[PDB]
Amino acid sequence: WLVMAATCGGGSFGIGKLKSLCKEFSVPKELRDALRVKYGLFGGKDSLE
Amino acid sequence: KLLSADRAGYDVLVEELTLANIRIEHHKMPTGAFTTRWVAAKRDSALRLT
Repeated sequence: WLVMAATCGGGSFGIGKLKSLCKEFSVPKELRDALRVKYGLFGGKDSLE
Repeated sequence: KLLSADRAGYDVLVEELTLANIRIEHHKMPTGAFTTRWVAAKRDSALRLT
């Protein structure tokens, strides 16, 4: 796999994930980016006095 | 002026044983999986030599 790789090898940059079977919610999975930012927009939806 | 002389031548044887053883490993029939690439795409196949 380093031979097919040629000049650049063993250099992971980003890993995408997906569901094998299909059901309920589509689950195209790379929302992890907004997981470290645990509550970016969801905490404050429409709160005003 | 050919000078190959047969007698041518041678032878041887033886045985042884012791024991031882040783351790590794084995040798004596290894198979080589050559990969050819001429553009971004690639083909790969296996062969054997004794």
